[PDB]
Amino acid sequence: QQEKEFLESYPQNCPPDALPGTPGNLDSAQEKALAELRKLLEDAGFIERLDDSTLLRFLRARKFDVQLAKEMFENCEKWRKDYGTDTILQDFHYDEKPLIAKFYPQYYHKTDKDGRPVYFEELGAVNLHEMNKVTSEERMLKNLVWEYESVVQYRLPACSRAAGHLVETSCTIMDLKGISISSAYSVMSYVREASYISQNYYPERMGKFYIINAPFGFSTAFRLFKPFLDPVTVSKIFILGSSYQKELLKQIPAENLPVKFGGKSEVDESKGGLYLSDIGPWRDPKYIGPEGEAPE
Ligand SMILES: O=C(NCc1ccc(N2CCCC2)cc1)c1ccc(F)cc1
Repeated sequence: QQEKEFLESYPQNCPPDALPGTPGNLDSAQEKALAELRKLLEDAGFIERLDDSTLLRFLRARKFDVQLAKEMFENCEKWRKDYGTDTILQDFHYDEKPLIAKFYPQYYHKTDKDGRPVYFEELGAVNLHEMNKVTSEERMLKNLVWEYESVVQYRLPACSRAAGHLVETSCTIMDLKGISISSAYSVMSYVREASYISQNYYPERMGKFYIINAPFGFSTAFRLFKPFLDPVTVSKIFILGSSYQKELLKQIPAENLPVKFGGKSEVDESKGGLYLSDIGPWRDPKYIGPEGEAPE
């Protein structure tokens, strides 16, 4: 069973100081929840994505409500049916990316100090007017599921191997330099769909969320509203302004942080520059496993 060979390719435990209910750090309750949830799903169909990390994430999202989680899994597998996201890496081909990378820079670059894939999103620079000249919202969404599936089947295992421990989550950094009320309305549609996909079909994959170059007001307002969000989803959220450099450098090494954000990592501009790169442990022989290297 080669599927089995794949979960032994990389470290299976989250670090011991990781949040509760994460692989390797389970109390008895959590263990029993997992065993008898896996039962319900295995009962009558469901033979893949029944691994511990997958299920413990769903549960961690529905606060351990085996019943509710059984459904998130069911709705997820139902969406995978329809969207065709198994085999999405085969079918979909985002050929327009070199044309439109500049009008919505999204790119993964290296790892954080805990091994997470770092995900840079310069939403502030967005230009949907130009972007729609060559592509659609539904394609943009497909691409995100492509980058997500690529995160799940390639980036995370190699990050696990390079970090010495399971890595389940990513470190997102959003540059709002250039954002406007105007831009915010034009991306509203897309961000709503992307979030729905993220939260309900990729539970617990957000490990850190940095907003940088946020307007001066916004950062202040969030510190007072903080009590509304869960205390856990506040340890991940960070909201910064003009001077973001070395607050980033506290969670990402200067060797892994791109130069434009203060670090010293750099990419060869002749081969498409930062916006078209995909450097990381998942492109490193030391850490690519029995799954092969990821597509492009
Ligand atoms: O980072 C993840 N979720 C958090 C997130 C979701 C959406 C967005 N935006 C989309 C448009 C605006 C910002 C930013 C972060 C994640 C989700 C699934 C994965 F497999 C890996 C990582």
